[PDB]
Amino acid sequence: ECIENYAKVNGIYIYYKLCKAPEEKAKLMTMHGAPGMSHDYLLSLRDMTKEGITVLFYDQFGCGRSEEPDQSKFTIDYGVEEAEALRSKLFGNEKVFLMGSSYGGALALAYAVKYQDHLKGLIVSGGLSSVPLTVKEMNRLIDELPAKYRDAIKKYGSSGSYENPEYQEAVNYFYHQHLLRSEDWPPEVLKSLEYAERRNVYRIMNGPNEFTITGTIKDWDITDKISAIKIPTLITVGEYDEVTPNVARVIHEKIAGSELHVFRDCSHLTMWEDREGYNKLLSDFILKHL
Repeated sequence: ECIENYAKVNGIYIYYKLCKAPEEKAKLMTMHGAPGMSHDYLLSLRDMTKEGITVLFYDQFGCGRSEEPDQSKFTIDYGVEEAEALRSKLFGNEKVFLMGSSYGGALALAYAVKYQDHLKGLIVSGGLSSVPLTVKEMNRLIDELPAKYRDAIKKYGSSGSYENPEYQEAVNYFYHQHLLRSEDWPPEVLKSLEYAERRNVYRIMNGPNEFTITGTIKDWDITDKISAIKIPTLITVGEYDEVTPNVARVIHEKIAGSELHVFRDCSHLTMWEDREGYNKLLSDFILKHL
């Protein structure tokens, strides 16, 4: 069991779990992202503590166990200031590594652009620098789905009938194909998904589901700013990832010296489909840049 607490960061109380390693060779901060509205689905990275890598988990504002601030603060920029306040409060002036998953990756990209001086490295897994590009790419995935499921999405989706039984069925199929492929969904994942359908941030910022984005960040795009990131960067993405490897390619091209890895047979939550290989790829990256 790691250390858990409820600290006041940037105005509201945030929950965090710091899993220290016997020998702290490095510190790693993690940022979850939709559809997973909590750190729970990222606990599989706890294994790295055996490589001398301390891992910090926490629930961002309005998510998981953390309290919800005002709606006017449901922005990526706000999330950036929150992360910096937490990092400083726990590690002071120590430079740490930052890993981001899904929309947490987009958050990690925004953070790096303004605070890269506090990072020794950046890790983006299934992340993105543009929402419009992510939505465009996810629309292609829909058309690649078998007729039955594809027609359910387009039909009931065009009228906003998200409660439709066949619509819900297609969504489940889509996720089991681009979220967590050929694998038994672990409790950690079900927990993070449950938080999404319970809180408000998801619906407000994102929308009904992954391929149906209508929230306040549907226009978010810092592709013309990530080139300013000049630190060792690792980018991972799955072959069948809901956030296509074409989206990752864009990030890989704006960030000089970045490394791109496309995991075959895997999707979005690659840390559960290839737990050993994933953790081994990240730890090796971390240990090479102390």
